[PDB]
Amino acid sequence: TLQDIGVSAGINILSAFVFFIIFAVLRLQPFNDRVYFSKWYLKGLRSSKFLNWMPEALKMPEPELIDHAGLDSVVYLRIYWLGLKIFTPIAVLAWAVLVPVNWTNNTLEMAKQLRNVTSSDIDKLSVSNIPEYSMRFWTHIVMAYAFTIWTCYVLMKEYETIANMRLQFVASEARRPDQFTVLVRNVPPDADESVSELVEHFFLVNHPDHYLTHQVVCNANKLADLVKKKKKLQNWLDYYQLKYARNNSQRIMVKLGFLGLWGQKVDAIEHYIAEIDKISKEISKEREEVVNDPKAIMPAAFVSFKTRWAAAVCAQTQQTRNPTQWLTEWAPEPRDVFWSNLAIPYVSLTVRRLIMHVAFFFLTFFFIVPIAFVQSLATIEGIVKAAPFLKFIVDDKFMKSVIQGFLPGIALKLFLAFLPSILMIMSKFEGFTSISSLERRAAFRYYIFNLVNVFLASVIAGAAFEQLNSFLNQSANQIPKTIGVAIPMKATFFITYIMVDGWAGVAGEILMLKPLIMFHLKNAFLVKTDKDREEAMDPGSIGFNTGEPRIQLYFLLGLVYAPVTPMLLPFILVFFALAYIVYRHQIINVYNQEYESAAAFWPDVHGRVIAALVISQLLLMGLLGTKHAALAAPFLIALPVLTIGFHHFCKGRYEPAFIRYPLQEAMMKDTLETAREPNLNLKGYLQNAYVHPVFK
Amino acid sequence: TLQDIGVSAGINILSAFVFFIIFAVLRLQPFNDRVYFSKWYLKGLRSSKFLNWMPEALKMPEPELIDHAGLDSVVYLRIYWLGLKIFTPIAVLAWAVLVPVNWTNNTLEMAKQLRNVTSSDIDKLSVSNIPEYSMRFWTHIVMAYAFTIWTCYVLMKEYETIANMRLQFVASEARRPDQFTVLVRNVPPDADESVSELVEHFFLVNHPDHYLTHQVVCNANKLADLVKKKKKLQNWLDYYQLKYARNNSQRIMVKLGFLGLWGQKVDAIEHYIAEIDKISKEISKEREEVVNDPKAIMPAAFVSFKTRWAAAVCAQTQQTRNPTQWLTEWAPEPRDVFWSNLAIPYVSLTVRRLIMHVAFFFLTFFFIVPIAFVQSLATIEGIVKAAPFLKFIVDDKFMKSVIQGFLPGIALKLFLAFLPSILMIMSKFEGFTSISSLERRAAFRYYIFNLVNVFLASVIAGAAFEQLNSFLNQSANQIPKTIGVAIPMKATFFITYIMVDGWAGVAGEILMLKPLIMFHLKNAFLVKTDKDREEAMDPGSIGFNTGEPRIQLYFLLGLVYAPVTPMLLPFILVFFALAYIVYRHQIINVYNQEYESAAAFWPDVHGRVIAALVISQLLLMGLLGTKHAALAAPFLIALPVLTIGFHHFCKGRYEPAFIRYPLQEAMMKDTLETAREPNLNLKGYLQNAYVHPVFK
Repeated sequence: TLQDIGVSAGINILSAFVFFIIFAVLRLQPFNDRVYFSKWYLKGLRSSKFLNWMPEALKMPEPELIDHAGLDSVVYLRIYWLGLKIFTPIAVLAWAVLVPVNWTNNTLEMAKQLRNVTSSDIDKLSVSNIPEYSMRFWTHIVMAYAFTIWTCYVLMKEYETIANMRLQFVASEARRPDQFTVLVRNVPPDADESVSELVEHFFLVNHPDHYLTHQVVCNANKLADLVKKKKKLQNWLDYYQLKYARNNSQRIMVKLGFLGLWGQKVDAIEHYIAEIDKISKEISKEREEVVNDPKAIMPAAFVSFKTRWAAAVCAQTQQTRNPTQWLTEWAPEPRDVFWSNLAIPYVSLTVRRLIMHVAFFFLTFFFIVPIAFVQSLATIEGIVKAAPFLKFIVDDKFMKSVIQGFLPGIALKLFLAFLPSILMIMSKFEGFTSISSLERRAAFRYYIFNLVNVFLASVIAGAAFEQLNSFLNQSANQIPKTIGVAIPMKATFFITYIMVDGWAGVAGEILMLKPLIMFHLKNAFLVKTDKDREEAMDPGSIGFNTGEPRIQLYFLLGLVYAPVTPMLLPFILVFFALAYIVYRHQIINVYNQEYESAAAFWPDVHGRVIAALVISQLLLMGLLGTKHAALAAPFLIALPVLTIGFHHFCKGRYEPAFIRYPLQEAMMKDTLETAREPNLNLKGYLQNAYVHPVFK
Repeated sequence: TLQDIGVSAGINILSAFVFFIIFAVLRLQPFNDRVYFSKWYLKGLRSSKFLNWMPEALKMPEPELIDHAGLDSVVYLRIYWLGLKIFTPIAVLAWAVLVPVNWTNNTLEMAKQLRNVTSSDIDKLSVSNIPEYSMRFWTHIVMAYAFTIWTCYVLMKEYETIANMRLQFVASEARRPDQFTVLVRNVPPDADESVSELVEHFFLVNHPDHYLTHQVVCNANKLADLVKKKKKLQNWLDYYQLKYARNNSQRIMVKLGFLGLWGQKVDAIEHYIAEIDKISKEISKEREEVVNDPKAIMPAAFVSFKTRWAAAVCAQTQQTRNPTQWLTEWAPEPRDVFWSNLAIPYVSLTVRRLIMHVAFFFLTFFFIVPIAFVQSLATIEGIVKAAPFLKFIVDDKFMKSVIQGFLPGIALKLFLAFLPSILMIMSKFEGFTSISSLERRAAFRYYIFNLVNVFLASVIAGAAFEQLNSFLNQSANQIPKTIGVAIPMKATFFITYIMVDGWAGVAGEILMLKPLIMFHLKNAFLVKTDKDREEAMDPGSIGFNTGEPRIQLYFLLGLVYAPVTPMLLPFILVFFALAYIVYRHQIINVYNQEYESAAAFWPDVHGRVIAALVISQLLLMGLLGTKHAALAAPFLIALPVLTIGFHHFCKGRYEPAFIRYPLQEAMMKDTLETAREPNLNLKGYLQNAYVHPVFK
C-alpha cells in the first residue's frame, strides 16, 4: 500500500515543516526567550532563512559540549549518531543487493522509472514462501552475516570511544562531594549504640588512616510532604489573591477544586490562610519532633574519606561476612540522591522488586487490547458503523488512506503518552536512592515493554487478526508458521508508525509546547514578583527514560527488517538524522541536567543493541526457515552465538571502565588535587553535604 | 532384564568384598605400613572383624579433620554426604508413590512377594506412552516439584554451611605468605626500566603506606627441565648400577629403552655417567646464564604488603584504566604455584583457551565411537563372530548376562581411565598458574565431557542403535520423539554402569594398587639409602578433578531417573555411602594435600548440581510430553525458571564468601596477629618466598 505510505509521508513532512515554522516564529518573538533558552540562564550567560538553527547546532564542538552541558547529554547525542553509523552502510548494502539488483546505473537520476511504484508492499516472494537453495537464501545468509558483523564492529568502536571519554572526564572533573562519599546501606542494628556511633566505630576500625566523617540518613519524609503541601497551598493562595485583586467586586470563591465541587468552601482566601497557618504550625512541630526523634534514624549513612583512593577502596570491596549488611557503594552527588526512597528498609526491596515484576507483567499484558485496537484499526476497517455517514466531513480514497495509515500511528502514540510516567512511578515506587538509577530502570522497563508489546504484539495481532480473521481456537496446528508472511505487512504498518512517532514527534518536540504553556500560565497567574521568573524555569532533563527506549525500538526494528524488507531503513535514517539535529539544538540551548553520572548508562545501551541484534537474527531464522530448515539453521544458529560471544568480549574489555574505578586514577587525582590546593579543608567541605534538602 | 542386574550386582558385591579382604590382609602385613598410612608420616606422627576400619573412620570429628587434613578434604567428604542428604528423601518418596503404591504395609518384611521380580525393566507405561491427564501425569508433576524443592533447599543449607566453615577457617588459619602476596600479571613493558623497577614504582605510588616488597617472575623453564632430566638420569643410573652390583659377572647393557632398541647403547653405566656429567655442566651453564639474563624476566611479579587488609584491597580492585594491564589477583601459596605456566605471555592465553575448546570438542566427539562400541555391546550382541565357539571357556545364559551387563560397564570404565590425565594435560597446557585452578578446570571439563558423552551419547546411541537398528537416513521425521521410550532401557544399562564404576571402583580404590606397586618397585630397585624411603612417599591429593565429576554424573543420573524409574536410586545411595566411608578413611590415613585453597571450589559444585537439576527437569518435560504437551508444559516450564532463580539467589547471597574477602575480616586478622606477635619481622618472612623452587 504505497499510496498510504505516500499520503502519510506527505502529511508528516507538512506537519514537521509547520512545526518548524511555528518554532521559528515563537523563538524570534522575544517575551518567551526565557523558555527557549533555558540554558545560558541556569548557568549565568544571558539575561533579557527560518530554519537556519541547524547549521549553528553543529558548531561549538564536542569538547565544549562536554564542558558545557555535561557528558551524559553528549553520550546521548552519540547514541543518536550511532544509529546513522550502524544503519547507513546496512541500508546501502541492502538496497544495492537484496530487493533491488541495481547497484550502480546512474550517478544523477531524479525520478525512478516504475521502481516499485506500483506495489511495494509484497516482498514476501522468497523470504518466507518459495525456497531457492541457490541464490536468494544465500543472499539472505550473506546479508545477515554482513549486517551482524558491521553492527558489532561499530558497537565495539563506539564502546571503546565512550569508555575513553568517560575516563578522561572523570579524571578532569572538578571536586564534588560524591568523589569522597560512600553510601552505606543496611547498617546492622545495635541496642546500646546508635547508627551514628556504629558507623563511626566501624569506619574508624576498618578504614583507620583515611576516614573523615559520616552523615546519617534521617527519615524526614513526613516533613518533606508537609513542606510540599505548604508550597502548593502558597501557590493556590497567591493565585486566588491575584484573581480577587483583578476584580475586587468579586464574590466568594468555589468549593473543592476537581471533586465535582463536593465541599462548600466559601471565601477561599480566608480558608487558604487558615490552612497555610495550620500547616505551618504542623511543620514547626514536625521539625522539632524529627530533629530529636531517635526512631527517625534509618540504618544508613553517608561516609566521607580524606582521599578518593580510600572512597574507591571502600566502594568496591566487601565490608563484612554478611553481604546483606554494610552495603557499601558510591554515593550520588547530593542533588542526585532521591531522599524519599532512603526511608525504605533494605529487607523490603526484594519483595518490592517482585511486586514491580508482577505489576509490569499485568501492565504489558493488559495494554495489548489498546494495541490490539490499534491493529484492528490497522487492518482494513470494514465496520463503517463508527463513521457511517460523516467520517469528519466527507469520505474519500484519501480518507481511507488516512484512517488506515495515519490513525493507527497517532492512536498508538497517544496510548504511549503517559506510559513513561507510569513506568517512572513504578520504578520510583521501590527505592533506587538516585535519580540516575531511577531513569535507567525506567528506560529498561520501557524498552522491555516496547519490544514485547508495541512490536511483537502488533505483529502477532496484525497477523492473527488479518489472516485468522474469524476462525476457532485450534491448538495443535503449528501456529508459529505464518509469521513469515505476517511480518512485512506489519512493516507497512511500521513505516507509518516510525514516521509519526519519529519525524513528526521530534519536530513537535522542539516546539516545547508543554513547557511554553506551563511557563506562560505560571507567569500570568502566579508571578507575584519578577525575581521568581527564574524560579519558574525548569527545562527538565534530556529525558533518558523516555527518549532512549524509542531509539532502541527503532534500532531493533531496522535490524529486524533489514534482511526482509529494506524499504524500512531510509525512514529510520531520516529519524536518526532529524532526532540528532533537534536534540543537539536542545542540548545546546535548553534541557539543563538533573544529575551528572558520566555515561554510566552506556553499558545498558550497548547491551540492548546487542539484544536487538540477537532478536533480529532469531526472527530471521524463524521467518526464512518457515517450514523447511533449508540448511540455513546450521548458519543462522551461528550468528546468535557469535553475537553473544562478541558481547561478552566487549563486556569484559570495556565495561570495567564504567563499573569499576581504577585505583591509579584515584591516586593521581588525589595527588594533583593536593599539590594544586595545599591548604584545602576537606572536613569543612564534606561535613554538611548529604544532610537533607529539608533541613536547609 | 532383572537377571542381568542380579548377576552383575552379585559379582560386584563379591568383587568389593574380595577387595576389602585383600585390603585388610595387606594393611595388617607390616612392611607396607609406609604406604597405607602416608599421613601421620608427612606430618610427623608415626614411624616404623576384618572390615572394622569403618567404625573408626567415623571418629576423630569434623573440627579435628579440618585441623588435620585441611578443609578441602572435609568439604569434598561433605560433597559425598550431600548426595545422601539429597537422594534419601527423594528415593523414599519415589518408591512410596511413583512405581510402588505401597507406602506402609509391614515394618519388618524380609522377602518381597513378586514385587517386580518378573520384569522390572519396562516402566514405560505412562511416563512416555499412554496419557492419563487424571492421576499419573499429576503424580509426575508433584514428584518433580517435590524433588526440585527438596534438592534446592538442601543445596541452600549446605551452601550456607560451607560458606560459614570457609570464613571461620580463613579467619583461624595460620600465617602463610599468600595472605599478604598478590600476583600481578601482565605488567606493561617499558624501555628504560625493568619489570622490577616498574613494579616498585607503581606499588610505591599507588599503595604507599602498605607496600612491602616484590619478587619478580623469572622464566626458568629450561633450567627446570634440565634438572628434571638430571633426576631421571640419576634414577636410571642408580637402577643400572644396582642391577650390575647384583650380578658383577653381567655383560654390557641394552640400547635405547622402549624405541625397539633403536640405538646400540653399550655398557649403559658409562654412557649414563657421561650423560649425567654433560647435563650437569649444562645445568651450571644455564643457571649462570639465566641468573644474569634480562630477557628471562616475564612481565609478572609477586607483590607483598605489610597487612592482609592492603593485600585484599589490591587483589579486589581495578588497578589501571586498561583492564588488560596490571592484572591483580590473590597469589597461590608458593607450593601451589604452577611455575611452568608463569612463562606464558598474557596475550596468548585467549587464543589458547579457544584451542582447548576446539580440541575438547574434537575429543568429546571422536570419543563417541568407543561409547558407541560400548552401547553396541550394551545392545543384544548378535554377531557371535567375535566369540563363536569359546566365549572364554563355555557359553551359558549367565555368560550372556555377564557379557550384556558386565562387559559394557568394564569397557566404558577402561575407556574412561586415561581421560582424567588427558583433560589435565589439556588444562595444564594453557596457563592457570596454580594447581588448584588446574584441578578445578579439569574437573569442569570432565563434568562437561561426562554429561554430554557418557550419559547423553549413550542414551542416544542405545536408542538409535536398538530401535533404529538398520534404517536409512531420514531427516524430516521428528527424530526426538522416541527418547521417552528410549531412556529407561538406558536406565537398565546405567544400573550396571553405576555398580561397576561405583561400588567396585571405590572398593578397589582403597586397595591403592598403583601406589603400592610403584612404591614396592621403587623400594626394591632404586632405594640406594634408607633415608629415601620417605622421599618415595607421595600418596597424591584427593584427586578432585577425577573424583568430583563422577559424583556429579551420579547426581545428574539419579535426578534424571527419579521421576521416571526410581529403581535407579538405591544403587546411587549405596554408591554415596560406600564412597563417603572409603574416602573418609583415605582422608584420615592417606592422601596428603598438594594445596590449601579453603573450599574455593564449592561454588562450582553447587552450580553443577543446579545444572543437573535443570537438565533433569528439561528431560522430564521432553519425555513426559512425548507428542502431546498434556498441559504439563505450563508446569514443567516453571521448574527450570524457579531453579535458575533459586540458584541466582544462592549465588548472590553465599558466593561472596567464596569469591570476595571482606575487609573487616582482614583488619581483625591483622590486629589480632600484630597484638599476639609484636616483634614480627614481616619483610624477612616474605622476601624470599615466591622466588622459584629451582633457585633453592
